[PDB]
Amino acid sequence: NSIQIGGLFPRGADQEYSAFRVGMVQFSTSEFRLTPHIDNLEVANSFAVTNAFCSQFSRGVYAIFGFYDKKSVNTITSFCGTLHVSFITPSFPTDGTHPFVIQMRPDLKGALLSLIEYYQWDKFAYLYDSDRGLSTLQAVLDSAAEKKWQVTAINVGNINNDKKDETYRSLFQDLELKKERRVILDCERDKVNDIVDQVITIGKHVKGYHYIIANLGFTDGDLLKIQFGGANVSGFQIVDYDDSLVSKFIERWSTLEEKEYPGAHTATIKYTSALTYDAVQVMTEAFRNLRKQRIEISRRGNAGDCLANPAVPWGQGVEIERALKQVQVEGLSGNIKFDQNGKRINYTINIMELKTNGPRKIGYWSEVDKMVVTL
Amino acid sequence: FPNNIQIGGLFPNQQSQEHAAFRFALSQLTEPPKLLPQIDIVNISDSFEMTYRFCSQFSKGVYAIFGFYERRTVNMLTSFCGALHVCFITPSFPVDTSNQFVLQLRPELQEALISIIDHYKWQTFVYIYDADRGLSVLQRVLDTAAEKNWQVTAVNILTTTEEGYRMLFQDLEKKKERLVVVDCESERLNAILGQIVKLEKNGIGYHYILANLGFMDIDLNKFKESGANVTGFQLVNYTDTIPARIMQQWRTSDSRDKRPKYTSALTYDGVKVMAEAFQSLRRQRIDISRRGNAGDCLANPAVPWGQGIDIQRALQQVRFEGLTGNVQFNEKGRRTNYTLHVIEMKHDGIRKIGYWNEDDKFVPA
Ligand SMILES: *[C@@H]1O[C@H](CO)[C@@H](O[C@@H]2O[C@H](CO)[C@@H](O[C@@H]3O[C@H](CO)[C@@H](O)[C@H](O)[C@@H]3O)[C@H](O)[C@H]2NC(C)=O)[C@H](O)[C@H]1NC(C)=O
Ligand SMILES: *[C@@H]1O[C@H](CO)[C@@H](O[C@@H]2O[C@H](CO)[C@@H](O)[C@H](O)[C@H]2NC(C)=O)[C@H](O)[C@H]1NC(C)=O
Ligand SMILES: *[C@@H]1O[C@H](CO)[C@@H](O[C@@H]2O[C@H](CO)[C@@H](O)[C@H](O)[C@H]2NC(C)=O)[C@H](O)[C@H]1NC(C)=O
Ligand SMILES: *[C@@H]1O[C@H](CO)[C@@H](O)[C@H](O)[C@H]1NC(C)=O
Ligand SMILES: *[C@@H]1O[C@H](CO)[C@@H](O)[C@H](O)[C@H]1NC(C)=O
Ligand SMILES: *[C@@H]1O[C@H](CO)[C@@H](O)[C@H](O)[C@H]1NC(C)=O
Repeated sequence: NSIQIGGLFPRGADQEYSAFRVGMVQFSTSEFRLTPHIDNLEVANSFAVTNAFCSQFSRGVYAIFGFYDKKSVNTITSFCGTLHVSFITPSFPTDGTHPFVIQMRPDLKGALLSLIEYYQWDKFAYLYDSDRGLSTLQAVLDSAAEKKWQVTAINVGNINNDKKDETYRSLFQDLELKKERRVILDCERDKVNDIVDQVITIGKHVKGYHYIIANLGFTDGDLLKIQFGGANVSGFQIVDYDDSLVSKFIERWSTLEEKEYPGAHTATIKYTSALTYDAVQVMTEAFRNLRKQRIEISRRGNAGDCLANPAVPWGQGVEIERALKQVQVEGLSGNIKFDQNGKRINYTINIMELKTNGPRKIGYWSEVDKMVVTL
Repeated sequence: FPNNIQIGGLFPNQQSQEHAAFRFALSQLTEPPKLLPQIDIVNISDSFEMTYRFCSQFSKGVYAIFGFYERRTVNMLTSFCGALHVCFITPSFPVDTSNQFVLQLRPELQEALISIIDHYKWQTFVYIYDADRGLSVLQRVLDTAAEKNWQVTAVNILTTTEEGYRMLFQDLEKKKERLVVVDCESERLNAILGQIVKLEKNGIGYHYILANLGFMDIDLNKFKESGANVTGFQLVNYTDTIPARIMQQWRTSDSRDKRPKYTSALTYDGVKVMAEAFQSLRRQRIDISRRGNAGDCLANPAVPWGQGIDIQRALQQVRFEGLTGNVQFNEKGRRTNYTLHVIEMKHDGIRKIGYWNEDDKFVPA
């Protein structure tokens, strides 16, 4: 039983679509499947997002997988709320309780603020990118007010690539006057690399310094540069490579034709792709649960247009949203459970350090228990 | 050019000072062109409702748009304005990243606030910021805090409760000197003032700053007795000749049918901006014509309107001494070369300490 599906993918994201296709083949079955209609665009152009979302809505899509950026959150969430159309994302979780939006990415503030307390930090810088909102920045500042921390928050997201070299050096020159030996690099993979490649040049990767990479993908970057400098490097990873499902997936991943699955050959997998794969699993589980439960989901006719006065949402969307939120399965990221709001719960965020041998896990973190330490 | 130059309008409330000022200012329009208000009442926060209204105005063929936007829907709107090459006038909060088709009739206070804080020997202080687009001004401060080495304890009002204020002020008064900045909206400032009047507003070394472009509108009567310092900014001078005449005529007409808020003043000025641009376009004899195609905003691909570019340039070129100040526009599409009035309110005193200018840096007077 084919169920129509929609897919949005940011321009220049090759690995994620490949993981989407791999998840399709893995979870596809004779009795059930998915028919995805794909669109590629610049997710930071709300106009393009609106056009794609409306086109897919006209194409009678029951749910829409996709990504979004800080300049397209509100458009997407409003459209989903008005049209009662679901949305499944591995992108940053909303700073709210927006409905009809399932979020596959776990929050990070809890683990970050626990880790900063497992190290007894009082005076640290906080380099942040102007993306995925400033929710974690605000959390850090608030906990500073409570705990009398000394935070130097600096933005690096408005730096021109052409003149990148001059600014970073002056930034660290400023930080040196305060003896800022501790830093939190709250940025995506690319800018973390572009910064680590300028800590090295100025020799600030040495015994004295400590870096915390506030990202759910720690290995994703290039850490072979700083393994040996002598400086600490801490971070978080949801994809545990010492697991069974993960190892089997890697067996299927490395043995992949990069001519067909770009990014697939490498042994590493980025958390966005992992969450995309788990998202395919989520959709299949929810839709198959609907089929078993006999819930009636079918578009008898045509959804005229996204823009229609008055807006007339089709009333089976609540069923789809409830099914998507009411699914409990294991996957690459770990255990996937949702709330009535869509945010994930009952998840474990493994913590990692950098050692000359390589990254090694030292503990984990769960919302219920605490920061937990094993090694 | 045709006198049926239809203009749009996006407003949140049918009856308000801003809407009334926009309606009134059109009466003074004696130019050959006739601008239609074509108001649509739309909720600002909801991006979907707004996209519906904006595409409806596209269907009508509207040449230019005036209205408001909030944090949630700034990006959406901005994006449509840079794609269809359609201009959008606004008095709402200005933004750092924007197209050239969005004319923001609200000069940014971030630069002047830095200067005022610099002048006073401010070593450490508390910052209070509303999430309603205030974040752009936060970063600046946090960026200047590092360069110039003062401490800033930010607290958000949107996600702060009464207990939050209580704890913040209790921890604050443990310090000998108490300095506070309050960036807020027009209406949030009144509620926060009420919150501080209850307690912690005694005036014992308390120095508040109000990052609001209009400081006369706010009812600081409760602050004229407790003996507390407050500094603020003003953009509109009622005494000057042009403001005096405009206020006299407008208030006389309205009564024949109070002081406007800064938002209403900017709303009134925007009418003058649009009228000046269209008058200069008719004078310059520029070929403006609206095709009746009225293509759906969601047209793939959406061809830019050919004339819409020149309109922008015209709207950018205009310049005149309006009510608030001298109206001008930068290349990015933002107010340039303006003046602000620094104003301290003593127990019994409204003192114009000085004025801030783009070329100068808080030259006293
Ligand atoms: C303009 O935008 C939207 C829709 O027009 C409005 O935001 C919506 O406001 C309603 C009522 O406050 C919210 O419903 C309530 O939400 C709270 C959570 O905030 C929940 O606890 C309640 O049970 C109830 O569901 C709704 O969630 C909210 N939606 C969004 C997307 O924010 C806004 O108030 C409108 N403004 C005006 C002036 O009409
Ligand atoms: C880099 O990592 C090492 C190992 O974790 C840190 O060294 C420890 O720090 C404690 C903190 O007081 C000191 O007593 C010892 O030097 C080490 N003890 C233990 C149990 O590891 C080092 O401090 C880290 N660098 C920074 C800048 O935090
Ligand atoms: C910046 O604004 C000031 C307004 O105070 C402009 O000064 C006026 O400029 C016009 C145009 O040359 C003159 O006709 C007026 O006599 C000037 N008045 C005053 C009080 O200076 C100034 O020209 C503007 N700067 C630029 C570059 O446009
Ligand atoms: C929820 O978390 C537990 C650990 O707290 C783990 O066994 C698994 O992820 C989930 N188990 C449940 C929900 O029983
Ligand atoms: C408050 O105002 C007084 C003048 O009334 C002046 O000393 C200074 O501006 C402020 N002094 C404080 C807050 O101690
Ligand atoms: C307003 O302008 C008059 C002269 O035009 C001046 O005397 C007065 O100080 C101004 N008011 C403010 C608040 O700048």
